[PDB]
Amino acid sequence: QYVRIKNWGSGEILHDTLHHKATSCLGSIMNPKSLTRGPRDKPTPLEELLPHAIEFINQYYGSFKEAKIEEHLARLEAVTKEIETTGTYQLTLDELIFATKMAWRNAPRCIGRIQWSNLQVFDARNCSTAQEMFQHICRHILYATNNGNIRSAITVFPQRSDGKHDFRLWNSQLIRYAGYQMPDGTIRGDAATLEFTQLCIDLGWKPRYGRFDVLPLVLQADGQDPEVFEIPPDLVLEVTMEHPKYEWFQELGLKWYALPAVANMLLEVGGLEFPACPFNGWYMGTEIGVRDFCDTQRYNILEEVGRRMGLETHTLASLWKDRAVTEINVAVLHSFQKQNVTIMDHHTASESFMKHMQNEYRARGGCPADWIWLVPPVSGSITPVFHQEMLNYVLSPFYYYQIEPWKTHIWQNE
Amino acid sequence: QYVRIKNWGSGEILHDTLHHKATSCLGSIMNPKSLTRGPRDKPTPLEELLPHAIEFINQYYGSFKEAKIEEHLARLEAVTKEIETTGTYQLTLDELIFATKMAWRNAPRCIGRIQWSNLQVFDARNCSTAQEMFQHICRHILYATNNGNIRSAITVFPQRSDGKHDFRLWNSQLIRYAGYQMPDGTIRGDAATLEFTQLCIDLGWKPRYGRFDVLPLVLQADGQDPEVFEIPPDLVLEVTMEHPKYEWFQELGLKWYALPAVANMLLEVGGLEFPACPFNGWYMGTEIGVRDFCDTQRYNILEEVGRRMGLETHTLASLWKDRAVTEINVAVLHSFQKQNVTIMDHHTASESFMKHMQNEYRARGGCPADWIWLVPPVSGSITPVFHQEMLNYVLSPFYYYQIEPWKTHIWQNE
Ligand code: HEM
Ligand code: HEM
Ligand SMILES: CN(C)CCCOc1cc(=O)sc2ccccc12
Ligand SMILES: CN(C)CCCOc1cc(=O)sc2ccccc12
Ligand SMILES: C[C@H](O)[C@H](O)C1=Nc2c(nc(N)[nH]c2=O)NC1
Ligand SMILES: C[C@H](O)[C@H](O)C1=Nc2c(nc(N)[nH]c2=O)NC1
Repeated sequence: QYVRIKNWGSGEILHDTLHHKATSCLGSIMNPKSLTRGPRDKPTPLEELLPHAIEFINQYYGSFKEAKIEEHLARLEAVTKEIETTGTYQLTLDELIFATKMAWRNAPRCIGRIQWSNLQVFDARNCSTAQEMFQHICRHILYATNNGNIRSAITVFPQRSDGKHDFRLWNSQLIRYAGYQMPDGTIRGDAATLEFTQLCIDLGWKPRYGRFDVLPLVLQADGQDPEVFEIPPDLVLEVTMEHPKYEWFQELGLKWYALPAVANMLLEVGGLEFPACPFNGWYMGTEIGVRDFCDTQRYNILEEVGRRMGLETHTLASLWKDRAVTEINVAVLHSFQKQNVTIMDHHTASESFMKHMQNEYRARGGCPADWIWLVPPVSGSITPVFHQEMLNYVLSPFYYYQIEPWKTHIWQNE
Repeated sequence: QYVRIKNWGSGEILHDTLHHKATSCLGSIMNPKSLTRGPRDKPTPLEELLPHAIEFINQYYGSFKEAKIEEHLARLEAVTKEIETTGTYQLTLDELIFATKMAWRNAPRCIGRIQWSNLQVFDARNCSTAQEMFQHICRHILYATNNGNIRSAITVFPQRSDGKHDFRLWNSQLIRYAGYQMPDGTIRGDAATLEFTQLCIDLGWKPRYGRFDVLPLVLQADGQDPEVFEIPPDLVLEVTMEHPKYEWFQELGLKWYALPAVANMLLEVGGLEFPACPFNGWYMGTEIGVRDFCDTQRYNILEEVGRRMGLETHTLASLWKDRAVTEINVAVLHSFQKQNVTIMDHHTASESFMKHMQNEYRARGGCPADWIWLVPPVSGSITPVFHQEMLNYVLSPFYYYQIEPWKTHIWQNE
């Protein structure tokens, strides 16, 4: 009865009663059950599956500028059969591509989507070993990175069966610095990854107690316990934070992984659901800039970039934070362009995302947009995606959230 | 079937089909019917009214740190009677206060609410003439302004009857510069008020064709045609825009009314609904700063504050707009503090709004917050009201939107 709500930054939580007295949405919540897809303990009710699959295959053969009628029907029967006999079914890799592409084309909270059109699909379906996974990942990371010239790709591990033979990597994202909470009340690297770093420690991985130490991809292949693997340094291409003016910057000791790749997130297509399918794209300055660097609950410089900025660090009204940040954002962006790593300032992004929509509507007359997310964390009213009214909605295929593996995991370790 | 959506800034509109294919919110829309209260042609179905009123009166006698049981019951019967006999009813002014206070306390999109506790109620109920209204307004404006030291207040005009004896002022807000769209494809003052300025012209008011000319409060008292009245200059206290450094600023020729007072907006309490009740509060820098000044669809300096800022006005990625704005915001704020007019930089606001909630939950365990609105148009992720999860909802009493009078108005002019 009491809709729980939490203030991220502070980690505070309160239960809302009063909403009951409503005259008769929870749009500002982060992980609504309305956007996930948890575990299972048995396959997928044919009645449910079968009609979905028909839908998909139908969507698929829809694309073509020229129709493959026969193949369409044919494929249709082909599947039903396949399904009726076994229940489950496999998509022709070609399908899986169009899947991932659309599932992205149908991401509600991603300004990126303007080039959903071209992504790299890594058919790791045949995968079968934890260590087999790992390798498959590095192939990705390495392909993705491309020595700074980032290329976005996704590697589809094997789908779901009984839901007890799940394939899952327990990581927020491919590369992400640890976050040891040091003795002296301090806290290193990244507090965000605070609970998880503990995990990797609890499963081996030795605490280099740094503050810019990359975390171990912890994977599980069929439903058995997960295993720790250290990402091969050679693969993690970073960028150092230096200002095109404030020389005192480098002294900050700031750098950041040049590759944003989400690990934990379920892909769902034709009634089929894949519990592991890391995908990457390149950064937008502000996440690095204002989010991990500035956000109070993350790295959190600002105050310092403020003091050494000379600014009125103690007269809030001064707009010093407004000053500081803007410089920090120019640094990050700067560094990147310099050390030759791909990136994109928000403005240019928003300008393009809009172009996407005009295309998307004139195209299929829709575009699942989540304003609360598609708006640059700073400079909102200046980026066009603010004066844009948008309604969002889950479609298909679609990338979903998932429950923290460690929460719902039958530890086969007996 | 086609949810229409418009991009403000550009004035573009598109109909969303695709949402139908939804797996099964419109939170980013501006004026949902879910937040209004249009016309009527007959009173209010006793069955509807009577139970509401009971609710209210009950809420009322609830407040007290010490209960007025007898008076409570008494008042209750008193009303029912009053209602059963006539249907309608009047709230003891004292009630109307607690009304307005709560109706505010229950504003979903206002960071202000942290001091809902003290507002000024102007009982203009007895009003009866257009000209009678006018005077009543100036009393407000004048009280509100207070020679810069702004004080927030509201003046409750007479309630609703048959819904054909509506009391309404056709104004976005008390003071607001005109917006003539000059011959030479130009556009002066404020394009926002473009359709309305035409109106006042169509009803008399002479076009001083300026670009900082205050508009005429156009009012209607009982349901008859509306009449034009020029706000007495002496009452409109403005502020000139000057930078605490960029001397070349004053050359911009920028100033802005120091008093934000919303005209058109219905107050609803105990089943009773008042179609006219202007209320004011003091500015938050960013609306003036980034919204009316910078917003592409408004005044729109930025580019110039950019060029004369020296900045890379042509290399979007430069973050020049990010630079420009921040200065503009310091100016506005600056001027104000200088010319001694009340104002408040967003940061300090957000810091307080949060304090409100912690209070509001610990108080009545709720707080109708609309994240999409309660977030400063610039510097979002830096203000705490971003990492705050919030669900919003219409309660009571409550200030509602209303249909543009000129749309639904039986022009008694025969
Ligand atoms: C054109 C390159 C891309 C850019 C610049 C980009 C940018 C972004 C940004 C800025 C966010 C929100 C950041 C956050 O708050 O975590 C986001 C979210 C997201 N993007 Fe992208 N993206 C790109 C490509 C892609 C691709 C190719 C996919 C799918 C294979 C994708 C899927 C997603 C998803 C699912 C989210 C939501 C993540 C979450 O809920 O945590 N993006 N993207
Ligand atoms: C502490 C002084 C106040 C401050 C600083 C303040 C500030 C604000 C701000 C920044 C907004 C959003 C601006 C926009 O986008 O138009 C807003 C909206 C609003 N405020 Fe306040 N406010 C104050 C007092 C009040 C009071 C006393 C009332 C009720 C008598 C009130 C009622 C509203 C309403 C109804 C809205 C929504 C307006 C709309 O939907 O256009 N505010 N306020
Ligand atoms: C997922 N999030 C909770 C954490 C990583 C930040 O995510 C991203 C930040 C960017 O700037 S670009 C991008 C592209 C594709 C996937 C993710 C991102
Ligand atoms: C209503 N809006 C469409 C137009 C006026 C802007 O509204 C306000 C801007 C501020 O900074 S403060 C404030 C206080 C009380 C009412 C309104 C405001
Ligand atoms: C609590 C609040 O909903 C949350 O902090 C939000 N996070 C994000 C957001 N938008 C983006 N793009 N990324 C976020 O992390 N909007 C709101
Ligand atoms: C289109 C978009 O919903 C609209 O421009 C928004 N306006 C506003 C907003 N928030 C505030 N405070 N004021 C606005 O005018 N959020 C979103």
